[PDB]
Amino acid sequence: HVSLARGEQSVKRIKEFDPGKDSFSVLLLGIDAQARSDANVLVTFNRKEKTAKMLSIPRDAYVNIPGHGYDKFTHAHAYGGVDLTVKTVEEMLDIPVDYVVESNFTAFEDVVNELNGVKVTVKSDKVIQQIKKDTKGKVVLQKGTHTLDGEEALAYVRTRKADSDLLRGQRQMEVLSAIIDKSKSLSSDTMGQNLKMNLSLKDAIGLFPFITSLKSVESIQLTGYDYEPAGVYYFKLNQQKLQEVKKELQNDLGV
Ligand SMILES: CC(=O)N[C@@H]1[C@H](O[C@H]2[C@H](O)[C@@H](NC(C)=O)[C@@H](OP(=O)(O)OP(=O)(O)OC/C=C(/C)CC/C=C(/C)CC/C=C(/C)CC/C=C(\C)CC/C=C(\C)CCC=C(C)C)O[C@@H]2CO)O[C@H](CO)[C@@H](O)[C@@H]1O
Ligand SMILES: [Cl-]
Ligand SMILES: [Mg+2]
Repeated sequence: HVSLARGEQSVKRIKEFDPGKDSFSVLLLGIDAQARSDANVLVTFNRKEKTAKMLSIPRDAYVNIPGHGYDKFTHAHAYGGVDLTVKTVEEMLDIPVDYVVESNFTAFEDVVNELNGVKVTVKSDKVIQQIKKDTKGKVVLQKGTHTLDGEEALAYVRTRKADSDLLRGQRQMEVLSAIIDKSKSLSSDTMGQNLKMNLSLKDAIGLFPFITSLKSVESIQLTGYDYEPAGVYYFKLNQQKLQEVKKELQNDLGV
């Protein structure tokens, strides 16, 4: 239960925040343990409409890191940890980031296994083959609809050599929505040191009924083009798509 430097609620919110009645956002960061945040997924929950929209932020996105200038998005966590990542997201999308969850491999695997695996419909032989290479044959997935365990799901959300980081972000949002779906079919705290978030376990349980009864789940994608001036790769964002995304998330959050 880490406390954000910003204080009580997001500085982007104009009115007082009511976590039980207001639409809210959650930033999910996956750490590859010096440790780096290679997974970056923002989920915005529209309370009134009972909808959630997932957005993967390309780790190479060319964005302003407050106090550091334009750089790769993932460098915000490297420079200033979770606090600076939250600030970078709020400036980039001009929306409040209400909650943040930081996870390493172990928390992810334990969560998946606690849910008795997550359902994924694997469809690409190239993805299957690259995961085999990634894991030196420890993880061998099958095409079709199957339940993956923690080790299999982790390799699935990590692979990328067969296909860009944007396809990896789509595999992350795919697995995230499968985790939510599998938590629906549950009965009714050893993850410490592996899962850090800015709210208590109690407050998290309070949101579970709402999160597990959404009418729709959608994925959003920030489009762009490669920007490689001097041997450093950035992903410049399409400013029209960025604005459309900002408007959609602002409207979803009531701002
Ligand atoms: C040069 C160098 O320094 N080294 C070299 C080489 O390095 C390679 C990598 O090998 C190479 N890797 C690969 C695979 O291809 C690639 O690097 P990479 O892309 O950085 O990936 P990597 O670090 O492996 O794994 C990490 C990738 C990730 C994507 C992060 C995953 C972490 C997670 C935690 C899972 C996230 C999953 C999600 C679905 C997202 C959202 C959910 C969560 C975040 C968590 C929990 C959520 C909960 C509980 C529920 C709450 C729900 C609500 C609140 C609503 O490239 C490198 C460079 O060429 O390594 C060799 C030895 O191995 C060395 O000899 C070499 O010198
Ligand atoms: Cl696939
Ligand atoms: Mg990494």
